[PDB]
Amino acid sequence: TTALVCDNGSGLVKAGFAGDDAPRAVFPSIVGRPRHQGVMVGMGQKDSYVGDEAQSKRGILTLKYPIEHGIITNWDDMEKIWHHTFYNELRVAPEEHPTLLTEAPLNPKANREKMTQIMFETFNVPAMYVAIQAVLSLYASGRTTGIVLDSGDGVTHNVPIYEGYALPHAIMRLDLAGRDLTDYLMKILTERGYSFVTTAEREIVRDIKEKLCYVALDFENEMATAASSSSLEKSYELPDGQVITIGNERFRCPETLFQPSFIGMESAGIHETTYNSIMKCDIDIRKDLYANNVLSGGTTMYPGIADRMQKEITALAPSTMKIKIIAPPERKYSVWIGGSILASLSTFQQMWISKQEYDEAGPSIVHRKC
Amino acid sequence: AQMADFGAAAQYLRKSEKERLEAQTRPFDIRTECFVPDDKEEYVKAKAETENGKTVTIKEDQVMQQNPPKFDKIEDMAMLTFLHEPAVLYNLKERYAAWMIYTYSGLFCVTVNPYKWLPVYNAEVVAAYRGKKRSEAPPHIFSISDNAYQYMLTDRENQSILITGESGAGKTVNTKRVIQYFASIAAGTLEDQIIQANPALEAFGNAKTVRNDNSSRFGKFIRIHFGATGKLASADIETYLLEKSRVIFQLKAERNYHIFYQILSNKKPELLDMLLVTNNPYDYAFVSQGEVSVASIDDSEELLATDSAFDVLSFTAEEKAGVYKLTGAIMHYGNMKFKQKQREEQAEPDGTEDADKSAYLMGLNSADLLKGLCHPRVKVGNEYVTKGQSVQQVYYSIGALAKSVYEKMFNWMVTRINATLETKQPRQYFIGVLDIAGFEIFDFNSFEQLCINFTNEKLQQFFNHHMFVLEQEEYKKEGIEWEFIDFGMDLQACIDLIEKPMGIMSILEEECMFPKASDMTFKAKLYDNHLGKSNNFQKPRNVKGKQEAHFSLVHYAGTVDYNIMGWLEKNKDPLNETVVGLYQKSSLKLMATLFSTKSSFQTVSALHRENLNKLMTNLKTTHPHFVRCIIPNERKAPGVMDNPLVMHQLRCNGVLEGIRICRKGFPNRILYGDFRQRYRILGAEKLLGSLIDHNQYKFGHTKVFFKAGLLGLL
Ligand SMILES: Nc1ncnc2c1ncn2[C@@H]1O[C@H](COP(=O)(O)OP(=O)(O)O)[C@@H](O)[C@H]1O
Repeated sequence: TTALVCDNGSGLVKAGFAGDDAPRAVFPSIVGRPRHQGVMVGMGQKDSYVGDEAQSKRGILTLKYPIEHGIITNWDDMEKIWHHTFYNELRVAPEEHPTLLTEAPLNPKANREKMTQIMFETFNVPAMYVAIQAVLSLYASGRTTGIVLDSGDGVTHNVPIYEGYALPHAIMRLDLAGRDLTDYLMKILTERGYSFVTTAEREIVRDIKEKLCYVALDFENEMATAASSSSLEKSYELPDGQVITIGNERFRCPETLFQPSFIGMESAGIHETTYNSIMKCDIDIRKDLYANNVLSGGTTMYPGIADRMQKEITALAPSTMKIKIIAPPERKYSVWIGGSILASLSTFQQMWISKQEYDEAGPSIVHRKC
Repeated sequence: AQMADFGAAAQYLRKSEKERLEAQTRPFDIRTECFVPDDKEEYVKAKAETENGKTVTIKEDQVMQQNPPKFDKIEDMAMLTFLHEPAVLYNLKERYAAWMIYTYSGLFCVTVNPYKWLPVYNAEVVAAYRGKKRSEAPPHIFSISDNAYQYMLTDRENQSILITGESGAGKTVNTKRVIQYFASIAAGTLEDQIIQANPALEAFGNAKTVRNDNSSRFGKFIRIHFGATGKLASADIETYLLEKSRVIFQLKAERNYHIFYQILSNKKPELLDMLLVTNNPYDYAFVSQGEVSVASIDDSEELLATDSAFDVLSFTAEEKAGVYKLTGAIMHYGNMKFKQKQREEQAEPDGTEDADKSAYLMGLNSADLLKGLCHPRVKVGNEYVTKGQSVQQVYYSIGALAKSVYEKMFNWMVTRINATLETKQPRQYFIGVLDIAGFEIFDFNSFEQLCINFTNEKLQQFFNHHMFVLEQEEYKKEGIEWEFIDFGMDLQACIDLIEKPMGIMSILEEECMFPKASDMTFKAKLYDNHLGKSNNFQKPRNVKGKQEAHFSLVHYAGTVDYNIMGWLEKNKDPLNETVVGLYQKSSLKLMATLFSTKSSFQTVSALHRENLNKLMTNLKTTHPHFVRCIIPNERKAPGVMDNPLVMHQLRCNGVLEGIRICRKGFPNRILYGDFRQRYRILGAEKLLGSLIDHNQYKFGHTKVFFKAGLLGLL
């Protein structure tokens, strides 16, 4: 029987069947509830809308993400989102499919325990398993060695792997991702006059970010160039007319990934944490880590991020190593692709957590053995 | 008495009583005539002291006591007392010397190609078998066909004919003669119609094999239909799984399907110019891996036979030139060349001449082809995104494209032929004529051989199931209480580890998906999963002087050894849906007709296994009838068979399996009167209450049953 792969993430659910080339259902991980009154008797108003149905009724709803920083902080909303994913998007019965869930490293244990308990009790899955997003990303890249930099909507993390062995002491996790860039853009756009405060307006700004923003190879002279001419200005049209034009915001928004001090964080840029994670590994494997930096997740999709990353790491590393940034053109779904590859392996069918093992051991089965 | 109506053919079908009665009284001893091994014969009579022209003294539990001369020409070895290899071997040798090329084997039908015209088939003077059973007439396959007629008419159930076919000849003539028989019984005929367009199959599904020169690399399952009352209707043929890995990869001293070389014979320059193709085979890789030509056949006459076949078929100018274009384009694929994009990991083209050829041919765009190959695209939810590609992945895509093109073209020609031979009123019943390749044991076994051996394994287990249930029925019939572990399934269910989704081919695909997987890693995983935990899985005995194997399995045809080098290249089939969409729009109308009708994982193993299971379901709903053709000698001279070749054949033909299983009888099942008369030297209750073991027999309803090794005493 086929298995389901349900890469959750903090900004986008990507579900599908193990063995496919791409996720079958990709929709926002969001739950909306109506704010306003409701006057038309008999309209049949629902209590809450999930997914991209909440994205079209966006104007009258208040949107909430049940996942903040890789951590599920609202379990009823997450239950709603899973119920939707199974019954309305995939249109299956969870009682007949093992489920492969995914999670970021270095986040609380209660997260996995509750995932397992929810699945087994209120969905009656026959078996389940909770992988790590970086390992699956490496599976999808088609290699067994490299330091993968995953950057989704909530959390950015590096996992160095060599010959199939993880170095858990060198895993570095950072908590700025797509959503903090969206917020920084909402805040930086006010100095041109545009004011987005609603959650719907936050979605609008996310679209602006995905369409107009890029990473500058050299931030300072790019800034001076934007100050001199006006060849960097582009225009965007909000969904009521009202075109807006942005200038240096285009590259000041994703620059925060390399100078997290723009949002008052103390950490180092993604280039520097990648280099530190490398230099925390054994001196014999870091030459092969230097040449297999695998990029993954949506926040690594800016134009020019691989070039800036390679320039920075090259400036940091010794002048003899070959820095190679591997950025596939479909890296936004690398975790799901790798998860399907994994769940399809024949040698994996003994790694599931059967219902009987759960009934014996409790929800603590998940991290204690698998 | 009942044979002289075959006249001049009676001498062949069943000898007169005189020579037989003088042969049933030969003076032979049970303790001075045994069988011992040999270097040239491997099995010889002898007199431990043994002499027959050569003397050796060996152990006394390896000799085979020769059969009693009471039975020394019986056409069914199911009644002998000493069932062993040389027994059956020399029995067939003798019955073939005194010319009777026909033989019954328990449930099979072993016939031998005589290399000599015989009136044993013509005229109807011999085809008078009408109404008779198999047991009473001389052992002719026409009696088998008549039994099939009777059964299909009396049960309204479809029937099946399974002949062994990898023998070069004997397959052809036997198929012809049986289909002629069926034409006669339920009467520009349908046989003419069949053999008209057969060059199609000969040119598309046949190639020079290292131990052959015209081998069917697919299964031919002819469905010859009958009326509701039993008058022949039109006949539609069905084809099945094809060794399509041959399209790209070929071993040394072999070659892929003829049609390439037939075209390449430089016979009709119109084609070689329409396809912008030269005549040197060493310039197109998908055919120039092994040998470019075999001197045992000319290609011009083959091209002309195929042209004639296209003409007799309903093909137009387009239904011929388009197929030529498809083949030419598959060949121009073979030298598509790509390089990594400078400083980065992406295939980039270098030279597009072949791309121009192919785009013009198939009715495609050169730029569209190149980019869709270099930039695959996926349907992600409700969106489209491009995928990057390494060079090897794109080469995989090219090979898969060529394979799918060839395969669907083949299937469409199959449907075309099935239509061209179909015009008839509504029918109900038919007889299945299943032609299939046989087992393979070469000096260098590879993946395709594993596939074919697994197919034959399934078919042999199927036959064993059939014979098991028929024997169980017969034992229930005479009230003979005897039960046993199912001979049909259990002894072989353990050698299909290859199908269990942890076995050989399963682990093969698992590695195909596993990154950086190597044949060494694959061997490691295999040994982890099966070494020691399986009895059938064993380490090969690589003694210097032969090519190295990597594992050894015990099939029913001995213990086979394989070499796993290059199997990832054989099994991977990541299909590129972008170029599929390109095909589904092409201007070349044949391409569109082929590919008219909320991917990256396809393995040759998967499709092969599913087609095999499909054919198995096709069979298990019917009633089978088996045939065993043998090529007696390689020098094609009549009269004498070379015993080691024929012995290896009969080993792989599986009849020895039937012998081994009937050895678990009671294969000898006699009436009361015959044994009462023949052995009265002193109703059967008193005759066998005199004396041995009392399990040697099972008395029921005037039937005595004997285990092998008992009537050598009588
Ligand atoms: N083309 C793009 N350019 C820049 N940012 C993008 C692009 N596409 C998506 N993003 C960002 O990626 C985030 C979603 O990425 P994703 O990998 O789905 O995260 P998760 O895996 O946590 O759901 C969004 O916050 C969005 O801002």
